[PDB]
Amino acid sequence: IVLTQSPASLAVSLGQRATISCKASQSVDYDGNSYMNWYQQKPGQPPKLLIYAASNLESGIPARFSGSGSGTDFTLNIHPVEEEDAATYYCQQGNEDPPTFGGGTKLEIK
Amino acid sequence: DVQLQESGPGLVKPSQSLSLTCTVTGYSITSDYAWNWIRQFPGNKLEWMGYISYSGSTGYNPSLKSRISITRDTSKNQFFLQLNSVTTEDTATYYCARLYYGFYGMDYWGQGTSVTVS
Amino acid sequence: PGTKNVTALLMEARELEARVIILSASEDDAATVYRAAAMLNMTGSGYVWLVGEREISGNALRYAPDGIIGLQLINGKNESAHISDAVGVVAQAVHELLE
Amino acid sequence: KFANYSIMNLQNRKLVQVGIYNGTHVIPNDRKIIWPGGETEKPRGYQMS
Ligand SMILES: *[C@@H]1O[C@H](CO)[C@@H](O)[C@H](O)[C@H]1NC(C)=O
Ligand SMILES: *[C@@H]1O[C@H](CO)[C@@H](O)[C@H](O)[C@H]1NC(C)=O
Ligand SMILES: *[C@@H]1O[C@H](CO)[C@@H](O)[C@H](O)[C@H]1NC(C)=O
Repeated sequence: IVLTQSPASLAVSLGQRATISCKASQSVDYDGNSYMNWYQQKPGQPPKLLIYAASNLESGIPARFSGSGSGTDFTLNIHPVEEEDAATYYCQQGNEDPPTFGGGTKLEIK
Repeated sequence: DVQLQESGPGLVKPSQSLSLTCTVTGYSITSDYAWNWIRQFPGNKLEWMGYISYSGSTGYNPSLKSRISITRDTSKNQFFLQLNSVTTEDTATYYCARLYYGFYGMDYWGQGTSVTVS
Repeated sequence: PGTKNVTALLMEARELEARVIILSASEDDAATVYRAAAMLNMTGSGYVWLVGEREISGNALRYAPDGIIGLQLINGKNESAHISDAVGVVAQAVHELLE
Repeated sequence: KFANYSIMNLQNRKLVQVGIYNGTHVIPNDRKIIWPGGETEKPRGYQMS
């Protein structure tokens, strides 16, 4: 019943898509809806919600960030990628209890 | 715009109860909603404690409900987290965040405060 | 209110010829009935959903199915305007009565 | 009486007003109606048997 993010330190360059795999053991998809949230953080910095539902535009950031997948697997797709995206990104389910932390993978720049 | 502030005693002489204060200015307090307490350890991992609405609905961890108290202050309607024992070494950060119901949309977030369990 | 099993009730509800369903209940009761409807395919297409203020938010908002059309009162919480209008009307009534 | 309500269409778990009830009529907004089952075309609930 473990929830993970893959990978902790991935190769991220400029212009392509960046794939972050949020693996949630539980069956997220409820009545045709998978309750995903992706947000950014820095150590000691107030977190800010980056994207919600993985397919609905968040006011302030273009389509560079998106989310695909279903059920057990989900994918944060950063297409394209910029340089300042280096942060601790967290994927969070929202279906029901338990509210379970994601992997919180840190984006490193090559 | 809508602003929020979190504060607390943080550290005083030991064997005491922290009363972390969270309030919001520029917006109505008790219309709808979710209010979540969030705890993070310097190991970069998160976890959940509890949510309170204006609906009056409350929800907490079964294993953590022992020494957590959510109390009201009406002059501005700010909510207080009472928890026993404060120290220095177990430096963790705490957040109070109002958010869209269902743990779905994390509208706001906390700034983080130093709370310890040791 | 507060019933633990009305799945069969929604079954004879779906047995009806119409495909329009409307609700008026409490937040927790609405959450439970939404869970029952979602788990019984009662939130599908055609079944248009109109609900009242008491169930467009609160506990039921999590289990609220997609396509919910809700209603609300504009400025239903801004108490300053409410009390100002109430003061105006009560003062007018008192003046007119004592005159 | 004559309370002016507003109607909210659940657009992907969001609060969007798609019409105002003026106390005698519901004047809609430009936003389309999101129906259950993920549809934007109007279903008519009188299906025969
Ligand atoms: C549900 O209610 C029906 C009656 O409507 C009953 O026959 C059935 O045994 C109940 N099942 C459960 C799990 O309560
Ligand atoms: C609901 O509909 C889906 C798709 O038609 C179907 O797979 C599922 O079995 C249905 N649920 C029940 C309880 O029959
Ligand atoms: C709504 O409340 C705000 C709070 O300051 C106030 O400024 C505003 O005038 C109120 N609106 C009305 C119509 O009274």
